[PDB]
Amino acid sequence: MERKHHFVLVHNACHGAWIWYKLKPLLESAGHRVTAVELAASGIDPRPIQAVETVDEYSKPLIETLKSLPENEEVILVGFSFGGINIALAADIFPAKIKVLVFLNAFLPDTTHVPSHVLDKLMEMFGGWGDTEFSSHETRNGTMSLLKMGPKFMKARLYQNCPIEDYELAKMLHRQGSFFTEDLSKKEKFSEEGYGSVQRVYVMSSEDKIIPCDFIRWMIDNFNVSKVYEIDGGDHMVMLSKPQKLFDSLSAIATDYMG
Amino acid sequence: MERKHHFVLVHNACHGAWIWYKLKPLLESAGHRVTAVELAASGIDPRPIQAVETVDEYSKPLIETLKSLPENEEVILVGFSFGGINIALAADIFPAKIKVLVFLNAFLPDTTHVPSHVLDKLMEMFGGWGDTEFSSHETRNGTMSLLKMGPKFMKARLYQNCPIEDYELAKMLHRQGSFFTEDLSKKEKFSEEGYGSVQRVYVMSSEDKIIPCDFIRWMIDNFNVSKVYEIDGGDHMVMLSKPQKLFDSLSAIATDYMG
Ligand SMILES: N#C[C@H](O)c1ccccc1
Ligand SMILES: N#C[C@H](O)c1ccccc1
Ligand SMILES: O=Cc1ccccc1
Repeated sequence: MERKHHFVLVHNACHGAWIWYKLKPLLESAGHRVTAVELAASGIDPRPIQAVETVDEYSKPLIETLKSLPENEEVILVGFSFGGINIALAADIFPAKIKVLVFLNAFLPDTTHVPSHVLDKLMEMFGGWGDTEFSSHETRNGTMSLLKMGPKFMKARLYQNCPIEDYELAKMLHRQGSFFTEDLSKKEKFSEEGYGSVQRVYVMSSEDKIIPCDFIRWMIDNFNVSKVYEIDGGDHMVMLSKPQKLFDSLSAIATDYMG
Repeated sequence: MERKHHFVLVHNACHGAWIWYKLKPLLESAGHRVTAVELAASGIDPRPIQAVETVDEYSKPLIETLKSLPENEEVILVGFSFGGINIALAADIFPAKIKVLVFLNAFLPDTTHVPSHVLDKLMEMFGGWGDTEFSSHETRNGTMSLLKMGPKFMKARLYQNCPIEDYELAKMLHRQGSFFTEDLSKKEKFSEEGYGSVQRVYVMSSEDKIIPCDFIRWMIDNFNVSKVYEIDGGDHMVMLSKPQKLFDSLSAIATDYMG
């Protein structure tokens, strides 16, 4: 038969590995292996976000997973939202362990501006945070900006096409997090030899109210991808609102990287 | 249109508030109110179980939920598995805040033997722990026994009638826990004037492979209930395998304590 892949799934800020609970079994039933990474201070990780002061600390469970893969094994690496930044850091360290990067309703950084550039661009134009709570934590690495989503903001901007059950689950599991924008703006730019040499594709939702089309076309313009895929009717949490259609996009990506 | 009630939902050891993610919108969409408590060192709670040495510290978030209710409000308090022990401790403190106790596939303690008695009896009787990992932690006041479920034991004994998604979700969220057996052996008997005075019913799953049919009959013989309800086809995690039939049971119980 056709050969399968190992997908490594990377969640977004304020969430954890649990968001993949629908997608993981569809991928395994089709014969693939799946590793749902849990980032620092996310999900049931024992650290509060105040103890994770840098984006390198945040990403470390991703680096470790790639480090421990046996030699010559390559993965399909999927990053969701802020997970786009994580997957790019990983790519600049272990480029040869990644078959293709999958930017899913994700931030897509480039190899020319500071790594915060696409975050900073969006933050300027963003619109309405609603009942979200902002705060600060002072560290030996400077001031960290934290946020915790409000439930009305979740309902209107992230979960608007999701079953009520998934909305209620997200309320019981989401945590205070950070986009690490200060730390990212001080970081060495992503390299051309690393991150820049890896294959990459972009999967977008049509009804994402966080990352508008508008903005995606701009990120892709600054930094091209091989291919773009579209999930009709998906909200931002597309693995919860349309998991079957996300499965179909990921199979088709798998089939293009058989070689 | 009848009186609606307020349901306080209390999860089992090694799990969290998340388990109620299907049941909560069923109850709310029929007019009821629902608070799903998260216990110490459970779900996304920032503490490890090592730091919660006693079943009073473990139960504190439940106790704070009842204390914050307005004057004269009463709840239907639902306690799943080890949550049966939690709801008993609460009923000994605030008997007048509880319309009825609902022991759902739960440990039902009595007012004659020490509070650890139904737990010690099950532990002598159960032969299918599987890949579950047991350990000790030494506190300033004695040994604290701990456990962490293994995935094969989860699938065989707790989740065997659940959709594969819900078993994947549990594997991403379950944590090391404790039954506090040593602490409960040292604790004073539950009282007649408090816990004993409160109305109680038992709701049981017809295919529970962890709390078997016979053990239930034994527990109810040490300590009578007003009424027993059965859910046909339920596994132990019946709010995940048969949420609509668990909804039907809890509406029937709300109809008997209408007022
Ligand atoms: N990264 C990421 C998430 O999609 C996210 C989390 C909180 C607020 C906006 C967006
Ligand atoms: N309490 C409780 C849970 O149902 C439970 C947790 C771990 C192992 C067996 C049973
Ligand atoms: O505004 C920045 C931003 C970053 C991540 C998710 C949503 C917004």
